Amino acid sequence: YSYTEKKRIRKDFGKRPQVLDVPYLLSIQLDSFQKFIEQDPEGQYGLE
Amino acid sequence: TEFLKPRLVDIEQVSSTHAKVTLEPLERGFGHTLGNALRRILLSSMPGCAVTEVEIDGVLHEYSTKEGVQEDILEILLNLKGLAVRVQGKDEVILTLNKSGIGPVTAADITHDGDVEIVKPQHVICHLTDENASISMRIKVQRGRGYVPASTRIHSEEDERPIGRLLVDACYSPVERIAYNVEAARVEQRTDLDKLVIEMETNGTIDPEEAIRRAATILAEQLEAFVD
Amino acid sequence: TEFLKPRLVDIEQVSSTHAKVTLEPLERGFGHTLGNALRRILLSSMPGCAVTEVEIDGVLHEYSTKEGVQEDILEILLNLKGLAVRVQGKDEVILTLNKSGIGPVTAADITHDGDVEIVKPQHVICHLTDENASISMRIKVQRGRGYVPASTRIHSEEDERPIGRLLVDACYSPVERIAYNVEAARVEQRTDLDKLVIEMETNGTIDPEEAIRRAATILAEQLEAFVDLR
Amino acid sequence: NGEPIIVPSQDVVLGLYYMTRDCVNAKGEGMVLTGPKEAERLYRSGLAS
Amino acid sequence: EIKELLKLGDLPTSGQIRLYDGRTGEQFERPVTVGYMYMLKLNHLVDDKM
Amino acid sequence: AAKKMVEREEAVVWDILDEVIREHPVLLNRAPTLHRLGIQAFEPVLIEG
Amino acid sequence: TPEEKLLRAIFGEKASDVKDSSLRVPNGVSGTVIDVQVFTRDGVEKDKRALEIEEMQLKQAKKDLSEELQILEAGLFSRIRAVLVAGGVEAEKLDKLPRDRWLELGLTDEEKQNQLEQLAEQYDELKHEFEKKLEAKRRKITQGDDLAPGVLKIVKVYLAVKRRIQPGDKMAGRHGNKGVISKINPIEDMPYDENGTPV
Amino acid sequence: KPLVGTGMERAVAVDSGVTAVAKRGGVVQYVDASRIVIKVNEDEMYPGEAGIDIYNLTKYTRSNQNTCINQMPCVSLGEPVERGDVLADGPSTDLGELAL
Repeated sequence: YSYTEKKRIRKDFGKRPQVLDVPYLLSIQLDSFQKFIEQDPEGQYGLE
Repeated sequence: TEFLKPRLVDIEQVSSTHAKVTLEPLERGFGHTLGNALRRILLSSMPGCAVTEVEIDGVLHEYSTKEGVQEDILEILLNLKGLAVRVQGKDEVILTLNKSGIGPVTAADITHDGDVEIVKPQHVICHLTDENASISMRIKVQRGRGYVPASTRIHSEEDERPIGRLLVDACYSPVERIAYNVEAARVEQRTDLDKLVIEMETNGTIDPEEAIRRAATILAEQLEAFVD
Repeated sequence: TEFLKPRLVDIEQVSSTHAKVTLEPLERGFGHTLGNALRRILLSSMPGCAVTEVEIDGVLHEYSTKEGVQEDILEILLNLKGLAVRVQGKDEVILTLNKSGIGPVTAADITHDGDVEIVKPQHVICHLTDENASISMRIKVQRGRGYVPASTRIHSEEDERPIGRLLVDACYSPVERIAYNVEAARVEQRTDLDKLVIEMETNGTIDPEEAIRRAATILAEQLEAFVDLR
Repeated sequence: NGEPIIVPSQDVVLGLYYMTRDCVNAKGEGMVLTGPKEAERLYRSGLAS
Repeated sequence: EIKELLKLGDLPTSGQIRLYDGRTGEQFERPVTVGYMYMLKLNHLVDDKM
Repeated sequence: AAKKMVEREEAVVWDILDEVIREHPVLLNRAPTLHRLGIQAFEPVLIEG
Repeated sequence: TPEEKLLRAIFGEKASDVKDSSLRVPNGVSGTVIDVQVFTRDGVEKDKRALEIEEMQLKQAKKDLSEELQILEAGLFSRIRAVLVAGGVEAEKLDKLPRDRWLELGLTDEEKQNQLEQLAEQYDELKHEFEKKLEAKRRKITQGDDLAPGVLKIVKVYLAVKRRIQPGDKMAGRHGNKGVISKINPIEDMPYDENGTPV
Repeated sequence: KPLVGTGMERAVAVDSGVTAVAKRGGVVQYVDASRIVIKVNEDEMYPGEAGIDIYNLTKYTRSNQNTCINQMPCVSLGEPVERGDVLADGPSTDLGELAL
């Protein structure tokens, strides 16, 4: 446990283990605008 | 840090034994305090005199029936519970009733004493069906506080009582029904204040306003030790 | 009419804030009556001292930050709303608070007067996070009863207030929790007598016996209008 | 229809149902009361359910 | 698990305690569910609707 | 002068409002008014809030 | 208004006596004022209050940039004294020397000397970008705002209302258990347990 | 913070971008109500920079729905933080947990 997570540990009642953690929740908008605005050699997306 | 004393606005005399007093304004949440205190004190602490025991000849329990009367001795015990009485001097007066002939025996037919008077002489105890039907009983009047029922009375007494000692519910307090409510009242701007409306109906032996003043007397004499 | 009367027999000061007051003896049926009446009166209508206005030097409104303090000014005003203090002498006093250097600012750093007793010197107010960062305020402490918000106070403020004087809501009442019980009393000739243990939890700014004395005084003065005229 | 639109709903209904609903050995069973005012007196004093 | 946690905290395992009326002082007849729920203040404020 | 008196909300303005309100019904209506009992008349009681 | 429109008709519209058109707080809305912002059109002299707000923004931006420069300078000088203590045994001769003479002294060329040189160039480009950003911020806040056509100046007032709950407010839990506050009861009237804690 | 939550509270409060998470791990040097300065640890430090992170906080900014947005520092003076640690709370967060 980290030194900021030892401050208040929430007692989890879950039984199944977290195999895959919850991803970045705003990946869709940021990934779409990054694909639109970035520069790409041959896999052409967006402005190019 | 001074309080809002109530200034009485109404004493509505509905009947001779009925009153709707009204008290406005009070501080917020004081109507329930005063109303519940007065209702608790009147219901379970106001002392008086009432019928506590009656011994009718020939009868051994409350479900057996003495002849000559059209209503049961359960109705007789009910009408003797409903009788209102006031003893001046003593705390133990045995009332003896004797009657015969066609006609309902009322509360005026009791062999009265000097220190015991009836406020409702037209209170009918039971009706008689025969000219030769005779009724003799020994009504006992004690002095107690509030309401003492016959179930608690027969839990308390344990000796083998003589035959005819029928337990009747002892309703010592003169108030028959008290029911209050809290309404809304207002001094010039603020509307959080309240208005206490106490509806009281009693039997005889006391006035309703006299009983409210007696309950306030009882509470003030209970509080008077730790008062600044 | 053969009733007995209760007296204050003892007081169990569990802490500075907690107390248990026993009334003894009580008749059969009066324990719940006196307990509920004293509970409602002691919960609604006790007087006390609460922080009314704060004037922090160099601060215009509550929605600003001062350079050096870790807390916001609004959180500082909330901490000063939580301040417990009693005033023996007067009805309104102004307390000054100065502090400098790194460290928590508590109520013990308030420059006390002769008649002002702060019953919790370990109550934190703000923090300071620099050697050259100082705070300075002026806390007006009044006396009232009940809960008076700042909006109703402004609608009761016929005077004129400068810009920079912050207003706090005033929770004047010093009583926080009351529990009562009706236990049977041990009387050598009577069995229908009771004892009323009133478990009073305060903020340390009211005496238990003084609070019960003033509550019974309030109840008797309210019952005067019943006992006099119908 | 001719039916009343002022019907009590769910809280008045729960209260009057709890009021009128009986029980077999509650408290103060088998008494003989002078009337509804004595029944109200018994309930508010706590000698009957 | 909820009842074992309530028995750890020295609480009634049925989650229902005895409550008293604040006005009459009397006890409610049936045991009442008392606990801590997370309540939100929504953005439909009567200052904005009046 | 009456407009600035109501604009400053004197205690006599609240007293005159208490006199005006009495025995003057208002209509309370909730949309959608599907049947005719979606508008009804009531005698108003002045409340805070 | 038609109360005085007939009085401006039959007596005469004065072509004078200008109209009150002030920005007022809406009715039933209290609250303090936390920020004012005046956007004047580029070209005209602004006002005394707009000039005062602009001087406040100027000294605030200068204080902010100088404070972040001092903080970054303290961090860079602490890294300089750490890497020179790791290099050579120079402790008191750098404490009694001023912090301006922390980047020129040392010893012969090693990895810590290259680190000291590149951190000195970092400090030089740091103060260069500091004064460049300060002049850019100064010209950015002294240049005017190209507003809409037909607009002389806009004043933006920011209120701050603190709203307490009251009867009428919609409250909700996380399970679709919504509803409206009907009454704010006193704590002596609320129901309580055997310990006297009301709900 | 809710007494009965789920565990998605910290995920929402960090991934919403409304808090102020730490970019690099280190010790905290100065906490105001509007500025948090963190001296970065040496292993997470680039060799060309000063190793100082500045976290300016937003204080009393009107949102789109005319609500309040202000960030309050949740760390104290001298405490250590790691990469990904919540330093300032959001409008309706508390210690990096969502609190509505």
